[PDB]
Amino acid sequence: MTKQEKTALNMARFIRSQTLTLLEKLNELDADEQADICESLHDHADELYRSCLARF
Amino acid sequence: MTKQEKTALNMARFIRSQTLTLLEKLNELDADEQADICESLHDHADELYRSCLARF
Repeated sequence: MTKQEKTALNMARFIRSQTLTLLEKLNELDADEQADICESLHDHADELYRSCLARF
Repeated sequence: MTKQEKTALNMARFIRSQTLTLLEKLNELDADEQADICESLHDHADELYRSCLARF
């Protein structure tokens, strides 16, 4: 991979981790609708990360 | 807002910014399918941030 692709892959992995950290924060606050949105977000983040891994 | 809600709101805003930064990285690499996924991701991130703002 190039250095620019490595950066992009690391960023997608970071976002994917961050959305799981926020999901647990929103579960601690019992913010139901926001946690449902956030779970979908983390799944969408994982889909991007895996797409980057396959391409790069 | 409580301090825990402020943290959660700041995290949602951070993710929303991060997905726009990655979108521009993926456009620079001409990674078409990944940028399309990432655009949708940033829209989904904005939807979570706005949902948090309205609740908190």
